[PDB]
Amino acid sequence: NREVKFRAWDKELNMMVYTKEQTGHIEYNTNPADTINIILNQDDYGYVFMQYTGLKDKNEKEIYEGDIIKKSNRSSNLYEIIYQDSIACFRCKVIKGDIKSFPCLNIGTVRNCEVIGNIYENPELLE
Amino acid sequence: NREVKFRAWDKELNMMVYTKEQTGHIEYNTNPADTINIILNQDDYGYVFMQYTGLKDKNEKEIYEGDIIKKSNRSSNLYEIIYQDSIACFRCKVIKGDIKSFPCLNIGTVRNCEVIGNIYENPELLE
Repeated sequence: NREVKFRAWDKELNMMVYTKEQTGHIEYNTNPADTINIILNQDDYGYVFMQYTGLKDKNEKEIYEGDIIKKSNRSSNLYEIIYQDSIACFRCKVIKGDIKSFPCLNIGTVRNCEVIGNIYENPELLE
Repeated sequence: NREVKFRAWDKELNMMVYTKEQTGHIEYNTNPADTINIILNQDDYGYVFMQYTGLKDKNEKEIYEGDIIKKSNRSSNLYEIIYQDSIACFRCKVIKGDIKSFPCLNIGTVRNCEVIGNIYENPELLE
């Protein structure tokens, strides 16, 4: 009942795919679960997969892995959404600059954040 | 580079699928990302999808959503692995009985846990 879904950055065409941005035809002779796994783990197809976190920002925008958010604070910081296996969580990684926050990523702490770009479509936000 | 993968409980055949337990043929006229999303969200196919957490138990067994673990403690408790959207995390939900733990789900806290069953293949562990 939780939404499980992904967006993809196509490294060949420099394009983010959510639904039908791109066309295709997939064919596999395996079950649904094995199919998802095969696709997710085909690195040479040139798609980078990013998972929807299950949280929405200040504006109802769905927050994905690889998103860059700001705390609608008047503050100078930028954060990157990362999944960290070792804490089995999505969390914020500081991109800029004062490295002091950012608490747990949760429904409370994102109530005043905004998605501003992501690490693929917005290199101007990087480093 | 983090492993993203799923297992599925087939509600029609009462069987857990990881790789080739089940056969099939999938066909879609869309891109990889849209394909994964379609499959994940087809409830009427009768697969319940469960995500790999990114953590392994005391024995190197990979921990999934829906797993039932014990703390290799001599303790009486059982926990269920759940994903909670609102904290964008996998966490333990107490199944039995003394409701007092269980800290964050992380590489430290599972170093002494063991996967014992899951909420589908092990109804004897439930409630």
